[PDB]
Amino acid sequence: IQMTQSPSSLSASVGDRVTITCQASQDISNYLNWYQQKPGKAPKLLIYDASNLETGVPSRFSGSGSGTDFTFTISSLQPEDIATYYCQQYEFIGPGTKVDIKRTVAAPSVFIFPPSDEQLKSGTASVVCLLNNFYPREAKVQWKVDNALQSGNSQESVTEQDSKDSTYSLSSTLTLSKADYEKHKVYACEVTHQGLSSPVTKSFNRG
Amino acid sequence: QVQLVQSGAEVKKPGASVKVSCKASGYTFTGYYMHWVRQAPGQGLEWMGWINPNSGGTNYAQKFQGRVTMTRDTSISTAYMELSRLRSDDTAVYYCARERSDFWDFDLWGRGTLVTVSSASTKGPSVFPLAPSSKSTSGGTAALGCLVKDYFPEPVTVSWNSGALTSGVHTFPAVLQSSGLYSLSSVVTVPSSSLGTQTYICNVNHKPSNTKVDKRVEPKS
Repeated sequence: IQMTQSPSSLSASVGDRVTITCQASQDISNYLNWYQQKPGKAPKLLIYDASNLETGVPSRFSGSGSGTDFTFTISSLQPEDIATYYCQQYEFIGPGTKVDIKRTVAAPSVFIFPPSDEQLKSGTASVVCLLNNFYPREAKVQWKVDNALQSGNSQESVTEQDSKDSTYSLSSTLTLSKADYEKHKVYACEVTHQGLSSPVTKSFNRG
Repeated sequence: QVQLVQSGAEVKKPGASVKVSCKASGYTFTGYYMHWVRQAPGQGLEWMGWINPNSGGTNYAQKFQGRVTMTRDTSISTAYMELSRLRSDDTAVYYCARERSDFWDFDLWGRGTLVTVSSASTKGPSVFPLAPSSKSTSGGTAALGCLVKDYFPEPVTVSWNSGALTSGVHTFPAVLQSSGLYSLSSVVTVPSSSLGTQTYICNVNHKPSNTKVDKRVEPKS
């Protein structure tokens, strides 16, 4: 038995109506509950038994459905509603729907940081590319060394959507040994984002 | 008021056991089924099982059959979830939750307990500067930061200028590297003018290893 939620994620503007759908692979019950989980916090019960608003939860939240088809609606999206929403029927829990706030497209400010002497002396080099204050979340960072595309070489991390300005920031780290580092000359990160007319490349020459 | 209070974070080798407690406060502990739900980082919720605190009866998801044991001590209103023969992929935040009614509407949740399971052993981070330069400055804004690398387990805290600096600070979620060690970055954006007039220092604290490091971040010369 599988619970399906649609869509997997969505962006909507403040004041928008948001509808999330939950579907059971097979009939389970008319009893379905919806939970909201904000980043860093425990899940919180919002709707129980398909359509009942939990006491103390704002009236903009509602739910409907029966059989295998259920919906959860936020009538008017508010900034504090950024979270992941989950449906549940007994042991079965949906994969969740992430909601973020839609805003004006913002191009990231792209910055690059060479490895520190401290790190090199320890035998490793980490090169960091920073994309700051962008929207939407979707972004592509790829590393080039002497113009050779890298793979299996880097990891990235993205912040939660900021509360004051609704942006994201992204940090990407390319790591390799000092021995490997000193083989090549040019280190570049190539950034693609809706807010950039064409990809941006930020790079430096070792030494 | 009415609360579920969970025990603190755990760090475990594979094959160890972990026992997480959940204390019920302000309501009749024996009157409600207590469930356990877990969440691996970056993933969804996964139901594990329940216990009936009144009778002691338990029911577990098949996945955990043979490895999980749920128990209660009615005398202190506390439920326990013990998971044995731990696997690295048991790494998760473990929640207790109260079943309010036969809806299985989980109205009350513990704050969660992080359980990290890894072959890794505790290790303090190395803190390297992310030096500001012409490649981290544009439009009158400079970015700088610290790389906090190769530590285990989570979490670490990072502050800037002993907490004097808060605006423009972004401390990123750590990544789990191919080494099984965590690495994270904390950066701050500042008026680029202040690079010539202000000293910037990141204060890194890794309490699991009792490591405290302050790192001056100089502009690259």
